[PDB]
Parts: sequence; structure tokens; C-alpha cells
Amino acid sequence: DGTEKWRFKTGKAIEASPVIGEDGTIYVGSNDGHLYAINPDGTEKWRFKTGKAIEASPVIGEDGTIYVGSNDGHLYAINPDGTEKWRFKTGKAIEASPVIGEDGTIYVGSNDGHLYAINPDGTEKWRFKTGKAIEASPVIGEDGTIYVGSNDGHLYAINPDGTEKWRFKTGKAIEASPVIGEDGTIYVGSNDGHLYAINPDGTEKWRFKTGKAIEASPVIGEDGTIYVGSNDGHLYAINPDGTEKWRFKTGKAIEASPVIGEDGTIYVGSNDGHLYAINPDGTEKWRFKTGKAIEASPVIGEDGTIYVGSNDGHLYAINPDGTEKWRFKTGKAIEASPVIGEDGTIYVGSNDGHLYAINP
Repeated sequence: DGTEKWRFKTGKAIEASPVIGEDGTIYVGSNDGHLYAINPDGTEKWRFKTGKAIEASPVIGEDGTIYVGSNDGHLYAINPDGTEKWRFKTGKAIEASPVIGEDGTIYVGSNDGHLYAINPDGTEKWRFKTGKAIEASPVIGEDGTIYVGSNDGHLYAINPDGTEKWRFKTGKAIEASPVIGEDGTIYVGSNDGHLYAINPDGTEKWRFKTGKAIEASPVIGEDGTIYVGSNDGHLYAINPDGTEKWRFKTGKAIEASPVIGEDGTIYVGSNDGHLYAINPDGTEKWRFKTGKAIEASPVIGEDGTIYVGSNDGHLYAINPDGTEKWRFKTGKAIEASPVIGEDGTIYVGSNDGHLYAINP
């Protein structure tokens, strides 16, 4: 129905998506430096104080441990009951969510230029230094290889034991996580205006030029087509062999990844303030107007409803035919993707400091 179930006020703006635990608890970081655990009914379960803003979504381990970074430089491991399990100090702020390996190893980038590998018990397993800050979360391959980008423009492939496998130079800084295809191919966008497709062994498979920094990760459709947005406002559909399938123009920079619907429709947000629905063949299905730039990916509900945040303060729910279902007005601006619960409740963080729970 689009009605407010409850809202939970935190001290400051919420800038990253909430994460839902197996028991329904909703975890979200706020700029007030705390990690909140909110009960499904809107009451507080606990809050964990850190020294600075938490800008990235928390990650939940197999044992229920919630891991989240903070601008105070530390990776925190929080028990389900809200007590600290351990804390690991890095040089600079950590801007992106951690990643957990098959054996429980927690990988996290910090602004000090190193990729850290932290054991389940909190001790350092290893660290690997890059030339510059690691902006985006690392990605792990089927063999445990850790792929991570860096402001120094290089893509690194790090082995589970911490040694370097290879690195792949691109023209400029890499700001979005790599995405790996089913055949093992590693795809990453660069600020140098190209999409790079890199083989598991470190050689280039192909490169595809866009002309402006990509800044968001590729998404792969079921048929292998790779879709990437660029700051030039175009959405590219690239075949697995590196040739172009089609391109679609949006008004302004595409700063978040596209999402593909069950029927093949490709949805993408634009800084021009519109949400585009693009048919598999490259034609436009529809264009839905919001009042300001859409900085985060749309999320699709089980009924097919598309939910997007907007800088104009509203949460939009759009029917698959392009008409509006409803809009919900938050105080300031919605920076992160909505997350949908097991009962269909849509949770979203807003810059007004509140976490909202919106009915379907």
C-alpha cells in the first residue's frame, strides 16, 4: 500500500543501505557513528558506538557476527547481542563494506592504500599495499582470488595466502568493484573511459571505450551481455566478444549500476533525475521522472514493482508498465538503495537521519 509502518530516528543522516539478518533484525549505520540493530517492530534492539560515521553497509558472517567499517579507521566485529567481539585498526577511514571469504577471512579496503585480510579471531592474516586508497569492496573468485580496485588505476588479483597473482594497469583510477562472469572473466570499469574484460590469468580479453569515467560496476544479464553506465550518460550493452550490442542515451551521468528485471527489462538511474526502463533490444520501454538525480540502483520487488530512491527526498514505487504506484516523502534525500524484507517491507535510509519501513 505504500504506507509508513514505522520510522526510527538516528542522530544523523543514514548514507548506506540497511542489512537484514536471518532473525529479521535490521542493521544500518548512521553518520552519528553508531551501528543500529532495529527490531522488526521499530524498537531498538541495541546500538554500538564507534568514533566516527559509518558510510558503508554492514556484512553478516556465518555465525551471525556483524562486521562493519567506520571512518574512525577500525573494522568492528559485533556479536548478535550488541557487545564487541573484536576490533581491528587500519591507517585511514574505511569507506566500503567488508567481504568474507570461504574460510571466514574478512577482507576490507582502507583509505591508507592497503587491502587487509583479517582472521575470524581479529588478528591480521596479511595486508597488501596498493599505490592509493581502495574505494570499493573487493571481489572473490571461485578459487578464492581476491580482486580489488585502487585509486592508483590498477586492478589487483591477490591470492588467498596474500601473495600477488598479477595486476592489470588501466589508464585511470578504478572506483567500482569488479564483476566476474560465469566463464571466469573479470570485468571492471576505469575512469580512463573504458570497460576492461580481463582473463583469469591477468591478460586482457578485450577493452571497450565509453569516453567518460564509468564509476559504477558492470552487471551481466543471463545471456552474457554486459551492461555498464558511464558519466557521458550512455548505457552500453556489450556482447561477450567485446563488440557493441546497442547503446542508450540518458541525460546525465549514470552513477549507479543497472538492474535487470525478470522479463529482461534493464532499469537504470540517471543524474538527469529520471529512471529508465530499456527493452532487451535497446529500445526505450519508459522513462519515469523524479525531481533530482538518482544516485543509487533501483530495487525490484517480488510483484515486479520497482523502488528507487531520489535526491528529492521521495521513495518511488513504479509499476512495471511505467505508471506510478505511490511515492513516500522522507525529510531530505535518499542516497542508498532500498532493501526489501521477507514480508515485503521496504526499508530505506534517508539523509534526515531516519530509517523508514514502508509497507508494499
